[PDB]
Amino acid sequence: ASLLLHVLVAHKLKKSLDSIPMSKTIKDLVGGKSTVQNEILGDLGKEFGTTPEKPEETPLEELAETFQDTFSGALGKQSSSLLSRLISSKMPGGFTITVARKYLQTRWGLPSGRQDGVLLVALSNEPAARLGSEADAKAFLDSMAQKYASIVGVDLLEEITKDHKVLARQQLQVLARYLKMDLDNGERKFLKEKDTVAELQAQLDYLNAELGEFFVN
Amino acid sequence: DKNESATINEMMKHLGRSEGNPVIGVFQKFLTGHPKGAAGAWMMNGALQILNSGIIPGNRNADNVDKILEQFEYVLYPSKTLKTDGVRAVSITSFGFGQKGGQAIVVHPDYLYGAITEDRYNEYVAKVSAREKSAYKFFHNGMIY
Amino acid sequence: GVATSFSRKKARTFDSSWNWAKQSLLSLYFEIIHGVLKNVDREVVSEAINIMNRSNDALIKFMEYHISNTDETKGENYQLVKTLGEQLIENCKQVLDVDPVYKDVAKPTGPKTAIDKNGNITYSEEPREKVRKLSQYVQEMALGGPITKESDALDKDSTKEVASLPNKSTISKTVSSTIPRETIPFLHLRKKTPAGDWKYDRQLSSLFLDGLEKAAFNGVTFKDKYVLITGAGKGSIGAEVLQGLLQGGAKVVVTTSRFSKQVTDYYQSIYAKYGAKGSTLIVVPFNQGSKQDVEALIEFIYDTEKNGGLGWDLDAIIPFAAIPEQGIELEHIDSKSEFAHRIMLTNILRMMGCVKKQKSARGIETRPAQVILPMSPNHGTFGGDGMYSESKLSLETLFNRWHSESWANQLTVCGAIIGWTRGTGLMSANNIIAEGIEKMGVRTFSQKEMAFNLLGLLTPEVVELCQKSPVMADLNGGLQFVPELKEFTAKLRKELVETSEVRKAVSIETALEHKVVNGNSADAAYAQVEIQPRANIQLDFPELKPYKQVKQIAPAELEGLLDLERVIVVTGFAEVGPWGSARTRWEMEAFGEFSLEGCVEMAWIMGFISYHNGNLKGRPYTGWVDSKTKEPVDDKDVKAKYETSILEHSGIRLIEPELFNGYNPEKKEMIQEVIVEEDLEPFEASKETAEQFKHQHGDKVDIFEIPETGEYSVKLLKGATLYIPKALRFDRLVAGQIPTGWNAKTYGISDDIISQVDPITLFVLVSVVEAFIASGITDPYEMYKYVHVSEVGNCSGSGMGGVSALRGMFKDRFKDEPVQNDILQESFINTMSAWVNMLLISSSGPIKTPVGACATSVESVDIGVETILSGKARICIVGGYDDFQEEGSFEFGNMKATSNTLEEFEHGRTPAEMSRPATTTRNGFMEAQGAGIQIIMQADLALKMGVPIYGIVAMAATATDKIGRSVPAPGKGILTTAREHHSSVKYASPNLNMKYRKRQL
Amino acid sequence: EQGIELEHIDSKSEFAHRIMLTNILRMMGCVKKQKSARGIETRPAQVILPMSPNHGTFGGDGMYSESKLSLETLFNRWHSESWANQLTVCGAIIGW
Amino acid sequence: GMFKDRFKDEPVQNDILQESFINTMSAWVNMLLISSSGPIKTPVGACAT
Amino acid sequence: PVMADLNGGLQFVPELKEFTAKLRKELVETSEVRKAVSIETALEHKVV
Amino acid sequence: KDTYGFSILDIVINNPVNLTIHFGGEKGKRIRENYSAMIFETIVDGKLKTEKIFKEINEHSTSYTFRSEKG
Ligand SMILES: NC(=O)C1=CN([C@@H]2O[C@H](COP(=O)(O)OP(=O)(O)OC[C@H]3O[C@@H](n4cnc5c(N)ncnc54)[C@H](OP(=O)(O)O)[C@@H]3O)[C@@H](O)[C@H]2O)C=CC1
Repeated sequence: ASLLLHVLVAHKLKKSLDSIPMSKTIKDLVGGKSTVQNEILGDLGKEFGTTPEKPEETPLEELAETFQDTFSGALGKQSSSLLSRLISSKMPGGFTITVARKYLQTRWGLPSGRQDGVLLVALSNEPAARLGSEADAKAFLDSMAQKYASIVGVDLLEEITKDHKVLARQQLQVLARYLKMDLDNGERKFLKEKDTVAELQAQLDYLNAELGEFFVN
Repeated sequence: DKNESATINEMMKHLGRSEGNPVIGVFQKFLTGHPKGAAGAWMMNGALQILNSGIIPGNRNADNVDKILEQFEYVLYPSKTLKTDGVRAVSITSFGFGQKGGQAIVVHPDYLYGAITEDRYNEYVAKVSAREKSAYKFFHNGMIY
Repeated sequence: GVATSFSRKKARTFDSSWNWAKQSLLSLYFEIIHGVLKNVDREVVSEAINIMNRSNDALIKFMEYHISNTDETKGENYQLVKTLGEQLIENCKQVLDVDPVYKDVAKPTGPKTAIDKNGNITYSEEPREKVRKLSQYVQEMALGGPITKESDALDKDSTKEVASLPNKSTISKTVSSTIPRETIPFLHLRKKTPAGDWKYDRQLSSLFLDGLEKAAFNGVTFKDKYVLITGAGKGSIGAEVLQGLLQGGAKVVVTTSRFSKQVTDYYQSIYAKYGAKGSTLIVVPFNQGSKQDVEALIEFIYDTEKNGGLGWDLDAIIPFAAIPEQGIELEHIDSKSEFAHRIMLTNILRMMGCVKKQKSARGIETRPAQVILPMSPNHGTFGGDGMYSESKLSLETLFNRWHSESWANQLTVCGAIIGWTRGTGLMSANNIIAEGIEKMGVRTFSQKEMAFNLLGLLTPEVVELCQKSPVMADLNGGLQFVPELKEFTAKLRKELVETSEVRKAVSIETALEHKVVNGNSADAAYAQVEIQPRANIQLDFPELKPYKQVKQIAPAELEGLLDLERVIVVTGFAEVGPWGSARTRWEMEAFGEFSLEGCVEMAWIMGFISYHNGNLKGRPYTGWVDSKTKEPVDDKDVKAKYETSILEHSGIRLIEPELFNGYNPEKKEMIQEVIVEEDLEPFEASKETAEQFKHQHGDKVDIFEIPETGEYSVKLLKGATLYIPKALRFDRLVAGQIPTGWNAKTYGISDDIISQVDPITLFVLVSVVEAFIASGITDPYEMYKYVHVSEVGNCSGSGMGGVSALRGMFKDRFKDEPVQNDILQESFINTMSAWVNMLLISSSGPIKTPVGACATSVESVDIGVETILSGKARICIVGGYDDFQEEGSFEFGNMKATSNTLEEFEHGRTPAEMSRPATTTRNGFMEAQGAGIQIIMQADLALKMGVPIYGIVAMAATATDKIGRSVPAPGKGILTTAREHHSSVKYASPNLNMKYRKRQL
Repeated sequence: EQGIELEHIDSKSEFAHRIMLTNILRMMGCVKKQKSARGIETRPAQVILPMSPNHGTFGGDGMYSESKLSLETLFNRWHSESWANQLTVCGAIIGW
Repeated sequence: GMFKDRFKDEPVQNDILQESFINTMSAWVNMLLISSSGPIKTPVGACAT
Repeated sequence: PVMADLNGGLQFVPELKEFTAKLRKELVETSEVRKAVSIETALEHKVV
Repeated sequence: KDTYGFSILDIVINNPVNLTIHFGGEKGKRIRENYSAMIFETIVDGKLKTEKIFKEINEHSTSYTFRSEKG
């Protein structure tokens, strides 16, 4: 909770993760600009839910103390939006956050909960413009996995058929386009049907809650 | 809301009202909404209707006036139309972005016609009356065609 | 019907009683001056007591200034206000630091069914003969009558009656001894005999009636009483019990089922009239036939303010709510009666069953809650009740179960047996037989009387008596002593039904004989000719008083003292807002409804009706004609045809997309940059455009020429950037808009200009033209017969002003839409004042343009008065205007300036309820549209022109606040207009005296 | 229903209000629509309602007391509604 | 920032409308400097301002 | 209508609830106090 | 609890600002006459005068409040 709070404050102030000490408070960081102060509360009321009684005055070393009791190992709501918009504007084409998790695990040896923190260190040090090359993305991610290790303290043949199975997968679409057959009509009828199942459960479990399970059964 | 009530109470208190003469606070943005260019003019057309008629209209959404606003004993907050026998002067206070505040005050027109003389007033009355009839004819014709 | 309606954010508490007594007293002030209310009225006595219930130290100082300032010489009503007023200043100083009091004043009425000779039935509530009080209603209820045989200064002087209000009545002739021996009263409490039945007890009922007498003389107090009451709709007992709870200081939850704006403006009007000092009022929406709302409301009452609840307790619970069942018999007992068994019985048991689990948790066993069950005397005795009888009978079992179960400490039952209350939704269907049922000796009660009889069950004599044993109040006028109540019911009806027909069909025949013996045309000259009104829309210039009457207002030394060249004067004014012009806005503002001359202007504004001259279907016509169907509409019928649609589409409402160029608030278009991952399909393009794609994308895009057609073929390769549209559901859904159909074409603006100019200038040209119409200027060149050309200013700017022509330049060039080539011209703030000088006025005065960004128009008056007093202008336009568009609305939303709209639906607010200044739960403003100008002028030249002088702008100022880092934060910079020095306040300055300034002059 | 008091009145007592009261009314309400169709008005059906003497007097009956009390209203409604020819009520008050 | 950089959905400030007015360049002269309460009448002339 | 009241006089006892629990608590306690006394004199009898 | 209508544990655990005793049914009435028995004698020069500690608790009082700023 200290690792997530330090990033989301440093984003809203648009400063580095070292230029803000956590011994200070939210009020002494802004300057007086009360538009920013409501933005700091709203990003943290969404992310953790449990908001303390004096957030704006208490130092940030004491607020990660409070947030730790009700936060463990999640991504969240506010944090998952800032890290997908990070890839959708600063990372190259075909390089999604799925590729940004395959790279941190295979080369650097980082499981799922660790590399959720590597992306948070990469959020406050985001590039000024889009990375152009495919390897310059990997040079960016190698550079941030060691700036994450300075916070935590941890030292660190099938491609011959993927370019083949691309060809069979792209040949399959052009035959299906030729036959004018819809390969997704199964799923669209499926996905618009779990809506009506869950809607009936919303209606049906309303009546076992109103009338009771003894009455209805 | 807190600032406007506070400013009005402070000026009235400093100048020496009587205790027990609160200014009645009309609100117009309940019905039209707040424009930002047109804001002070809609308050300015409203004042010259409250002056001539003597009707004090009412904020018809003030379901509950705020509890903080009781410490301003020199204001009042109505919620219904209150037709009086004479409004002598109306205040018009507009606060803007960029710390642009400002007030006006609008006296009744019958205080102009005390500095006038009876030759002048009678002569003026006839001219205005002729203009009033003529203007009326013009407005109806244009409206219709 | 079982579907839930309660929520925690849909409560409305009412707590500003410290201001509805300064309002209600000043509302009584002018209704005595102008002659609305006179000395006879008992409502002024009723309005006296609702101010004596709310007496603070600040309120008498309000009253003392308004009575000491009125001048008795001018009128006879001016003497009247000071007589009542000093009598009520007398009374409030004694009831100060005294708990408030419920005392119903008004005349107790009776029934009257009168049948006209034409055969029409009419029920009229008539003031009774010998019962003119509630102190006389008490002595009637203690006498009984004939059938129970087994064992003031008011209408003649308000000011004397107003004097008798603080004084408590001192008696000794006890009304317990006024009861005749071997005669049951009409209002008797009961007692369970050890045989097991409930029989009439003398001493229990005598303790009820004696305290009920003191409730009429002195009155009840309910301070610190916490009450639940459901089923409190308009025109029922629960609304008249509510008025007696709020008047005495109770703290009351009231739950409504049809939650609206109409309902919440009614519950505001109740608290703005009756709610005493310290009382409070909550309206929550509700369902009582829902199990999950009786659970969720009793939680929300006892739960603490830290978690959103009330933190209250409860000392009375009154579950009155019922639905109508009629025509429903035992074979037609169905789901409607089965939904209503649950409202009236087996969710009343879950209100009494769930307040005990709220007192079990909190350990509260020394504060009972008196339950007040409404019972009935007729269990099966009427016809098809449905299951009304079954529900009522079940409630009677509770009296025994208080002795036998474990909830005797948290709840105490107090069953009331309410008699004939007529008017309420159960027993209002038969008022025509109520007069005949009283012929026996049975008594019927109006609603303020069974308000009075149920509020005698909360007095501290009977509140203590409930806490020993259960209390059964039988409040029938002897309606259990009539044999065959059903047979006598249909007997009285079938007489009054037949007499209503047999006197009708006989009178219809002797009028058919009369037109046969004497014919039709002999009596055709005996009918009359009526007249329907036409609409005569006036300009409403100020009514001028004679010169004798005028100088009685102004001081006498002002004549010749005061230079009229340097007095500024508003000569005209006009505007365009969400309610049309300045005339149809005042009818909605002052009155809340349109006139006949306002339904005609609001239909001519929005283009509904439309003047036709010539021939309609051969015959000539001149009048208003629907512009849709070209078929005639009379001014008597402009209302009922169009009052619905004008109130639908005018004012603050949902944002309508046709007005704002396809802008849907729910679907706000945005483009996101993607990268292509493989190459796209070749699309064919022209020569110049495909050379533009190549200079952009460089080595990524691929252009090749097609040999026959001569137009190129463009292929994208892997690594190019696309912009795919997405759409964002946006929150801000509501804005106050110029009414739907406001065309600038209907005022006379050509298509040469509308197609060329910005929409905000169409708001201005209509507001400048109409402002000379209010000024008597019919030709704008009449200003030059008196003034020079280079002495007519135009000082009138906007806040943003041209938002529609900034997205022509930042957003519609980038999209490469067909845009004008001179959009930058039409986007400035000083170009809406160019078309006022290009299409109108042709003057050469100052054109100093203001910008204030929300205060553009008071600044504009300031620049105006400063311009005229130096003689640079002798006339100048002043005003301000602004346009509403998509992008400005989104950007006020990110600043948290305008209010969210989906938060407001969650509170149950309606669009005509979301702009609320000075409110406890205000949340932001409501961004609107339109213009408004004024034409100011010297006061010297306004007399020489002959123009309507509407005002005197004595002052105009602007002021800047202080150091900060926040621009939208307001400040007190304009507090420096009251700046004067108070070092020497000893002796009067001669300079402020006016006779001194006259002598110097 | 036993051990069930006013704060523990729940769906078990609400299922049983319907057995003992407001479906007894639909037996007496549906034999009359079978004699309405067939025109039978010279052959009544004596209804035998089981009543109780103890309406609230025991401890936690649940809603047993409420159901029983409601049945007593039928005696009056035989005089006042339109089903006096098809049904005749005969309320028994069974003791211990 | 408001007509073109929201539509592109770039990262923009949340108070750009504040900083776009013509009477807000004279706000930072009273917020960072002079702390006075005199008139703040703002002109627009579009070439003759 | 016919109302048959078939109680043996069970509407003539005052406080039917109070007299109900009075008869039970005597017969419950006598069922215990005659039980736990007899279980001890058999535990004494196997000690002496 | 049984004589004065407050629990001393709740006073120590979460320190209240005000505490209104309520005087409800039989238990409440029983509690109130325990407040009405607060008279102290001093055998005045051969007399006996009792002054009630709680002033306003009479036979009509439905409550009484203990007040404090902090706790
Ligand atoms: N009036 C009489 O003659 C007598 C009446 N009684 C009883 O006294 C009470 C008097 O009511 P009265 O005011 O006369 O009748 P009304 O029908 O006027 O009032 C009952 C209120 O219940 C509310 N309500 C209706 N349906 C529901 C629901 N499903 N859920 C929640 N609330 C609902 C209604 O107003 P809204 O939804 O707006 O709140 C309604 O006004 C009734 O219970 C009646 O049985 C007893 C003896 C005599």
